[PDB]
Amino acid sequence: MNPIIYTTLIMTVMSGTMLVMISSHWLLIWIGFEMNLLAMIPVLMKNFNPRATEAATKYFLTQATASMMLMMAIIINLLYSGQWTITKMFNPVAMTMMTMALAMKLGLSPFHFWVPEVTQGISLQAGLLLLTWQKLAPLSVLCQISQSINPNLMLTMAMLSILIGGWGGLNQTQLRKIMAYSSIAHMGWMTAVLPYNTTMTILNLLIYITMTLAMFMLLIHSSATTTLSLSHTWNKMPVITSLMMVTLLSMGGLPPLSGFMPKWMIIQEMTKNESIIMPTLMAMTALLNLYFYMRLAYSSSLTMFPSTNNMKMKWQFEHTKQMKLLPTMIVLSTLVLPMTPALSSLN
Amino acid sequence: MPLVYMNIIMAFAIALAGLLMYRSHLMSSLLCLEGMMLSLFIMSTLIILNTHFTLANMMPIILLVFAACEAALGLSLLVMVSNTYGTDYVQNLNLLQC
Amino acid sequence: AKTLLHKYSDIPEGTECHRKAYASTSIGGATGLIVSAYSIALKPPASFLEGVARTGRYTFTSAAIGAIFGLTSCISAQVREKPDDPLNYFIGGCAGGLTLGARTRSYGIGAAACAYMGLTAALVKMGQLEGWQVFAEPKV
Amino acid sequence: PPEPTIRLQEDPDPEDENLYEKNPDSHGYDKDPIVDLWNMRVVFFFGFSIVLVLGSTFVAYLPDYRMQEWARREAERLVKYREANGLPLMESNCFDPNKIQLPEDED
Amino acid sequence: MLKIIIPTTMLLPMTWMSKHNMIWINATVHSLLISLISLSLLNQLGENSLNFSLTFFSDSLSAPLLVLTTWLLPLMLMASQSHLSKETTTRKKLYITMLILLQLFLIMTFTATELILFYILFEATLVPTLIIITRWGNQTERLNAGLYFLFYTLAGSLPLLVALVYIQNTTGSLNFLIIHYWSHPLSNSWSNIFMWLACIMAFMVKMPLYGLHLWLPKAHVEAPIAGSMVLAAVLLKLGGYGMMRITTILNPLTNYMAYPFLMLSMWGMIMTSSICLRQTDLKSLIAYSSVSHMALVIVAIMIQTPWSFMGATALMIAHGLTSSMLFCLANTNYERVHSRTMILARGLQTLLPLMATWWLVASLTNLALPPSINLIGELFIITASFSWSNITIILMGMNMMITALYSLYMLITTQRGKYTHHINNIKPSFTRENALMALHILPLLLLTLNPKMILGPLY
Amino acid sequence: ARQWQPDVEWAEQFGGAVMYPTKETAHWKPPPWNDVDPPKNLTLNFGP
Amino acid sequence: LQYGPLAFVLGERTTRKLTETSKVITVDGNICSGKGRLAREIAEKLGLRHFPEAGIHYADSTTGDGKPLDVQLSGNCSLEKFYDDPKSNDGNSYRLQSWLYASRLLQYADALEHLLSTGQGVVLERSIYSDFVFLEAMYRQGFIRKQCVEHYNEVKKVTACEYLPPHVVVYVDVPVPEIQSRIQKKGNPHEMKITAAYLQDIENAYKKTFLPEMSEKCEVLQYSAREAEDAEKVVEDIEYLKCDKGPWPDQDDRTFHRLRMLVQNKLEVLNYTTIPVYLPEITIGAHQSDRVFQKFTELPGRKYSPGYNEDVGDKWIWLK
Amino acid sequence: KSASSLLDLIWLETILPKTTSFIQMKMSIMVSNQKGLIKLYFLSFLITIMISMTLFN
Ligand SMILES: CCCCCCCCCCCCCCCCC[C@@H](O)O[C@H](CO[C@H](O)CCCCCCCCCCCCCCC)COP(=O)(O)OCC[N+](C)(C)C
Ligand SMILES: CCCCCCCCCCCCCCCCC[C@@H](O)O[C@H](CO[C@H](O)CCCCCCCCCCCCCCC)COP(=O)(O)OCC[N+](C)(C)C
Ligand SMILES: CCCCCCCC/C=C\CCCCCCCC(=O)O[C@H](COC(=O)CCCCCCC/C=C/CCCCCCCC)COP(=O)(O)OCCN
Ligand SMILES: Nc1ncnc2c1ncn2[C@@H]1O[C@H](COP(=O)(O)OP(=O)(O)O)[C@@H](O)[C@H]1O
Repeated sequence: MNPIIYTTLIMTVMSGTMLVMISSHWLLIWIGFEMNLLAMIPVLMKNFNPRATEAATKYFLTQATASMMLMMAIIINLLYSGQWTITKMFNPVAMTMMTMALAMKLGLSPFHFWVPEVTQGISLQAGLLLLTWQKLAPLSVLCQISQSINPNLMLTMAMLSILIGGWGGLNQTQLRKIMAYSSIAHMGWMTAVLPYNTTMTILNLLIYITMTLAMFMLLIHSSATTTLSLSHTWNKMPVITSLMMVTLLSMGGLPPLSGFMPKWMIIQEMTKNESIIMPTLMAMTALLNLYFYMRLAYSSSLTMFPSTNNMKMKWQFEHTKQMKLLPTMIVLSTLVLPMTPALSSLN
Repeated sequence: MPLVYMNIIMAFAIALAGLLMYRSHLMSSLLCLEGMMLSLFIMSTLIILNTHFTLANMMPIILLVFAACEAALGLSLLVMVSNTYGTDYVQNLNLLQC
Repeated sequence: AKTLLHKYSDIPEGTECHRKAYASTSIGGATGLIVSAYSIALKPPASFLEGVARTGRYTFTSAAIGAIFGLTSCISAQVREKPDDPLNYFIGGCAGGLTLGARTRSYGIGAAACAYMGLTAALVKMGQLEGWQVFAEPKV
Repeated sequence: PPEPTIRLQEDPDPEDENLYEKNPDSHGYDKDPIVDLWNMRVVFFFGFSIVLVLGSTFVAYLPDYRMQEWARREAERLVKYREANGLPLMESNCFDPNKIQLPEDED
Repeated sequence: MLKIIIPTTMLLPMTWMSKHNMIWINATVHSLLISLISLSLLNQLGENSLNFSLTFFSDSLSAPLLVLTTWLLPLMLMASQSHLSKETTTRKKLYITMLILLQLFLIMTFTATELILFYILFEATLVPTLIIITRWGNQTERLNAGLYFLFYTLAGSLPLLVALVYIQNTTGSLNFLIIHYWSHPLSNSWSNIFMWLACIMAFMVKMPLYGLHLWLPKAHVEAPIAGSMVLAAVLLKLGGYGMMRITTILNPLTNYMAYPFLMLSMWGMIMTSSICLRQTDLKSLIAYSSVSHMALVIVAIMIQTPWSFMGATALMIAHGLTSSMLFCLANTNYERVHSRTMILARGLQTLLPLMATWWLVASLTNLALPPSINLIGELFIITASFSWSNITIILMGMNMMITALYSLYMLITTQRGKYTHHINNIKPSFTRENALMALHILPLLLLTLNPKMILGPLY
Repeated sequence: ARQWQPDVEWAEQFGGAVMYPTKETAHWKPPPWNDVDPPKNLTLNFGP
Repeated sequence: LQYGPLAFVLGERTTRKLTETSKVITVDGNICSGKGRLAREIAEKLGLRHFPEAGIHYADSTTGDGKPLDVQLSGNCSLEKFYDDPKSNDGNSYRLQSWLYASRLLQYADALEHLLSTGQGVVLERSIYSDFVFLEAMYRQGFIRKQCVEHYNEVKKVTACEYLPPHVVVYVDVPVPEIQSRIQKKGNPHEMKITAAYLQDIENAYKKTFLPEMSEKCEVLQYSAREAEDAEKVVEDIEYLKCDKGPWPDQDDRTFHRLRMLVQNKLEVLNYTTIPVYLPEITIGAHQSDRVFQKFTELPGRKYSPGYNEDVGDKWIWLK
Repeated sequence: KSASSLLDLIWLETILPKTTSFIQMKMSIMVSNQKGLIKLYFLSFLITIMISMTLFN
């Protein structure tokens, strides 16, 4: 599309998220969600093909249903208390419907079904934006009303999200579906600490955002969307495959990498409130995410797959467009474990 | 909590269930969304008028406006989907599978 | 809801075997119906009759498993004269696993179910004794 | 079946190269004779001459920080004292009972 | 402690800035110098410890392991020099970088005044080992091996982390000194039973225990020679160090809980020693021998007596050196024959006499011939277990007999008899290999002169 | 003499639509290399 | 200021550069026909830029220095081997065909980039369109298998679905006995071995498929040997006709911007020429791939980016 | 026969690693096998909403 139009749409998405974040009125939060949804669709349909249109319409359906449920919860909360301010929810299942609407917006289980579909349909840049920036507003709203959640429902949905992401990532060959299931699992990890510490939720969100940005921008640099297509990258850019494998190891939660920091902290926080069984189950389930990350690493850098004759020509050319923030993203997603106590900055 | 509010919430729940059944005709999904919107408008209007929240009289109109815009967007999407297949059948969108 | 949990937990472990069996059967039927609903929603097998047959099969299997587990767990606890012992729950769980295997007609699955259920039931009894919280309320 | 019976374009598996044919006195370190000889020399000098001998001499003559001779002399002076006064060598109680306050049972 | 850590870190820029044909020389020289520096830690005291700072402390349990870890790197470089000849300079530098990172992680792990830092480095050792196994392994099974070597470990270690943080929520600290000085008895409760299991199984999977030993033959057979050496010599001892450090808070629950693991180890040493008798693979045989020896070390740690701890320390050091030497010998055979099967290359004493002498010495020291430190550890553990129960002596005697049997079987099958006729590519042994075996074996016979240097903090 | 590296047969395991093909998912086909699928004016007669 | 969204936003619009003489033309003909002469004369008379027919080392002429690289580092195939042993065991024929198609794709991208950036028209020999005819002939003569043509069709679809076809297609029609005579007179020993059936198959694939398919979206000027001699008549025919049936008239500023961003960044142009479909003729194993890539890296000015090669003579490296 | 093949190569392998692989593979096949029909997903969402409304209060 026109670069001016694309810039305007991106700024409108950001402005909707910011309106959700800075407002104290429920109607304004709903308006910000509506603005973000309105400006998001053409970004998902930049490259015109039937798959992109299908993904966009699925995303629109899910987000519109979530917005209607959110407004319904707001209306019930207003009925049982003449309050518009975003505070304690003041009521039963009105809060349940608010939690369900925010879970559908975030993609938490059992409302996770749209994430792999939309991520596979859209391109890599649209997937990057969808899996990174579209989590800030619902997570902020959840953090604001985190004193109101029913811990049983939130913890059940978080555990279901972790289990579903771990199990669904095992069966995937397409990279975008792998990213979607990884996002589902990481959201499950994020929302299981909301009742206890929102600071840990924000730290996990920051780490996941950095790691996902590095992952998606590496995938964009080596333009592959499939496991076998990614298996050809070693014959042109071995350093990209090595950085990709290190990033994948970080995403698996392996110490001393950065991806270990959130889970660790979360587990610690969870043991401060006499919760022992659920952190253990969460770690045993994250082992599955680690397994399919390790399989991708095997196919990517640790082994040399067969190539094609035409690749020789690609040896004579260089990438014209370069991402400036990729080295910083890789370093941040890999080597900031020693700086853990800085989480006191209430990130 | 009176009975008219219960009836309106029951209408909202029925519209949501109809949206979630998905027999065919994505247009029916859009219709269910608009029915849920109408229920929300009616009940918010009743709550605001009953308690004489004078300023909150802005809220219904706004809602309406925004939601109607959503409908337009949805309609547009439907057209493009039809422009690929000629019909708005739900089962035609099976190219993506989890 | 928690009504079935209260009904099962209120009865003493070593007394009223039939009441415990009934509560366990009710819980098993509920979870079987829920699983059948999930399966039907995700996968419509062929038709209404096949769907209701699958629902009945799943529900009666789960109800039988719950019944067998409850009777064995209660009978073992009563005869051994040592209430609040996870070993009885293990045996009850083991018996339940065996009946599932007999239903599905596989020695391996039956054997596998017996070992796993025995472990899960013992863990649940241990958590009841020690007050382990699966869903911990926010403390600090 | 017009297939070439070749799955792909593969280099033939090379034969192992012997360091003794191109260089007798090969030491098994490198193909370059100078780098080979100097690798052998540095390995031998820093492994056998420096670490194995000087480190062994250093460990052998480590000062008595475990206090073995100190403990022996302490024991000799203590037993000399106790034999002289007739005290019954080592006591059964490590800590004197008068400084311990037992809890009275009164059962 | 930084006087050892900083040079190890500086090994990386020096390796990456070295000339294309001077990486091995520089790495070997500076690793040997770092080992000479690390020798200073052996001057311990009968008092508490060598507490350098709030982060790192030394002990006469930590010091021998640190010295062995530093000494192993030059040998690993010398053995890897052979099969990496046809490799690009960047990949050789990456291999050396992996080795240096492994050494740094082990050095920081063995001091580790705090338990969470110990856990972080104890798992940090995983990544370089996994990369080395799955990148520079020869066969197609290496990938599978790597998976095993990873997941087993994590299956034991993720619960431990939970337990660790739980302890810090109750005790208030995880410092080793505060943990020892403020230790309180563990009540016999189900919660305490599962805390014991979580604290223990992470280290018991790394020894490994007899029931959990499946990953070890795969990882040892599939890894390159340096990977095999670092796995058999140091990485197996991390579990023993962890159990020795963590059993302080587990008393008196250890008395009841130790029975299943004692039975598993006492029967598994016999089982694995018998397995060694029928083996068509040299590396698999050496791996199963390692399993048997670490089963004995597990028995020693579980019995929890001063003689048990001294014998266990001595046996870990001795087994590390001996197993590394055995793997090196098998690798020297493989680099000539390219098969790694015991029965194919025969009668090698006639063709390589000095290598046969090295084989004989390695087999003798694996067979626990007195007064070698192998025998010292074996005998101390046996005496402590006899004091524990007089019926253990039957199992230990059986293990000794089978150990002698399979050690001499491995020696006779490869060195004695008639040479294979068609195998004609057996060149004379290089100076590098003979120097490698000499540098493996001389420290053992020097340490038998001063056993108290490797007898641990309970000496 | 040489380190083993994956061949065509090994690589073809990862070329399916999903991992672990089943009887139900055997008929699934990988998506196109570019995310584009084949797409697969009226007349009026004004008479008297 | 390298071209991108910023340049388009500020001033850079390519519609104002079009001055009704761009008119990309491709000249097609059989083997040993005088299509190159006609293309050169057309380019000279109409003031356009001529593109010589893409060969094995066309890509080498555009990167680094223009000198061609080694055959094993660039193409891994030879036309002389195809002429000698068209049924060779190592699958050289389809490797040659695929490399030549990819070279034509790169050349078409370069020509489109020049047309869109300068406005000056271009003249081309056989393009990505009509490249299939050789493939077709190679299939009927038994030189290549059906899997080869299936892979070619997949790659051709995915690649060529992104470009605008040429404005005018010029065809030079010559009978088979005549170019057999011309081939004999040429003097190339490898060209003497071309059979009459192969040339007949090429000519049949041209007329049966290429001209009818280009007729509904391009304008075709069928010419014989005699009336292709005079380029004045050809140029007069080019100038008289006006193109209003192809996809060019409906293009606008944003479509041109997308096409210009696509034709730049040749790595994305060649993206689908290496799809992970394993045909024994073209697939290369890990060990040979590693060795050949390492050899390519050891080339003088190829280890680093074009401006960061000290051995070639680049200075001020530490401040770039 | 017993120590090497029966226990080490078969049963110790059957218990921990092989059973885990089998269970995880079966669960992955079950979870990931969705035909992409929003009808089934929406019905499941409705069932979940009803279950949560009837269970968590
Ligand atoms: C080839 C055939 C033989 C030819 C040579 C003939 C000569 C033979 C003599 C050699 C052996 C025969 C035995 C003679 C023994 C004399 C030496 C012995 O008495 O000294 C020992 C000393 O040896 C050392 O204690 C042991 C060596 C140190 C071991 C460290 C290894 C070196 C570091 C390299 C890296 C380590 C890798 C392994 C990690 C742990 C014991 O000393 P100690 O009774 O106490 O007190 C010494 C004096 N004090 C009282 C002042 C302190
Ligand atoms: C796979 C290769 C080996 C892997 C590692 C194996 C080692 C782990 C084995 C764990 C050791 C035993 C666990 C618990 C030991 C407690 C002692 C108990 O067994 O004895 C009786 C306990 O009675 C019964 O055993 C009760 C438990 C029965 C249920 C446990 C399952 C039994 C077999 C399961 C083994 C499967 C292990 C692997 C799981 C995947 C004593 O009766 P009681 O006085 O009342 O209890 C005393 C403890 N109190 C005081 C805290 C209450
Ligand atoms: C090599 C692979 C083997 C895998 C290792 C398995 C052994 C580890 C044990 C299983 C996990 C338990 C982790 C416990 C973490 C320590 C924390 C703790 O002990 O605190 C207890 C917590 O105890 C528990 O909650 C235990 C519940 C266990 C739930 C998960 C069970 C996992 C499967 C267990 C069956 C296997 C048992 C033997 C395994 C041996 C290895 C094969 C007290 O809880 P609170 O409520 O805070 O105390 C107040 C009331 N007194
Ligand atoms: N697609 C192709 N496949 C195989 N060979 C080709 C292909 N395209 C061109 N060639 C070869 O390029 C050579 C030059 O073509 P031609 O037009 O006959 O000569 P000239 O350049 O003198 O006009 C010819 O020998 C022809 O075979």
